[PDB]
Amino acid sequence: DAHSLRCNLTIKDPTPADPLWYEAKCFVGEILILHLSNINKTMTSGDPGETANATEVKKCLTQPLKNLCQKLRNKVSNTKVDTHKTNGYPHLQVTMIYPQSQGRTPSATWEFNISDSYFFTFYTENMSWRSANDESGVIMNKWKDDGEFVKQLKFLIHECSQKMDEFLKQSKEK
Repeated sequence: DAHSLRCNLTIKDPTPADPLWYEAKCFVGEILILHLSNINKTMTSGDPGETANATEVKKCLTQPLKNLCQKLRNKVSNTKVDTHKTNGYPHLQVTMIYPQSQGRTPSATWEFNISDSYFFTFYTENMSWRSANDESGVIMNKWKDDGEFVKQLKFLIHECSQKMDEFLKQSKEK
């Protein structure tokens, strides 16, 4: 039994109606860790905010994640779909699921959801891709063919591997 550290990236198009062009949240069960976006600063607490190992994982993930959203914001605008554009238009949904590795070499699964229409996944374990159908596998093959973008996916994991494992051990344990 357990939990995995789950991060959720949301890349949309700006819109002075909803400017935020990217947002990410990583939780382990219910415990929030990270919450980024392109908006602004403050820093609020209600009781949590620290749990020391979270500030550790928080520090590790922040940039690699930020660069990923940056990557994906272009990866998506560059992409052709079936929908009619107005001034851009895509809506991406990414979800990395990192389970506790006691298990051999740290692995995660990155899930992509484009416009709620296209779905495909990346498995860090055996460096593989799966698509929901051939309509989705089309985009997938364009993306998987992007070396830097794939690297970012594996490296994000290789990098914050240990710190996420440590946070997972201490987590859900008081």
